Amino acid sequence: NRQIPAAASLIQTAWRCYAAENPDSSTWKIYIRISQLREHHRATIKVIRRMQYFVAKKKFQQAR
Amino acid sequence: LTEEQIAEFKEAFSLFDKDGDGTITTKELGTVMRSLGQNPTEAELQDMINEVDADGNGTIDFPEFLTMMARTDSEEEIREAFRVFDKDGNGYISAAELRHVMTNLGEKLTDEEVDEMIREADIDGDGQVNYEGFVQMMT
Ligand SMILES: [Ca+2]
Ligand SMILES: [Ca+2]
Ligand SMILES: [Ca+2]
Repeated sequence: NRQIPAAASLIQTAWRCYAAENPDSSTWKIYIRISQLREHHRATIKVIRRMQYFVAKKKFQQAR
Repeated sequence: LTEEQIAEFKEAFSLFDKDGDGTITTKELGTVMRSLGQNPTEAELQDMINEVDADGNGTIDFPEFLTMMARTDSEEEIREAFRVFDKDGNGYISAAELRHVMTNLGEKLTDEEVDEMIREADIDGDGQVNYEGFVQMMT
């Protein structure tokens, strides 16, 4: 049942995309290898998270 | 789209286009991701680009970047993903079952991420998440 991982990842990328809009969300704490997260980190993180959401969207569509 | 949003998206674009050549390649994308502590494979980077590369040239120019960053179904697909775990069709998923799936499957959210998710989603605090309400909240 490959729907289960693809379903989870769609929920998780969607939430991570939503939650990065909150600058003080604990979702920012996952980047353990960044000494000081500056604004340029957050801007790139938001871009990357949107791209991963779209990938997860496609992968879920393909599994359903 | 605001005039402020477009400039913010142009600024973000520049952080990826290390070239200055007007396009983001898979190599520049992996360069940025490794700078954040991630290690993506080449196939992962390709799938990222291909979801955004509307002209199929293999790179991302600024209008493509802006199109994706400005981007309808979606709500329904995220509902359909929750419905995968709504086996009895509750309309509801247990906070316990949600933490389990979120933490141990797919992308593996942290426990602190799941905390934030459940606090926002479980409006009445009974430990059962109305996920259609939560999908609304995210969109
Ligand atoms: Ca470039
Ligand atoms: Ca292109
Ligand atoms: Ca509830």
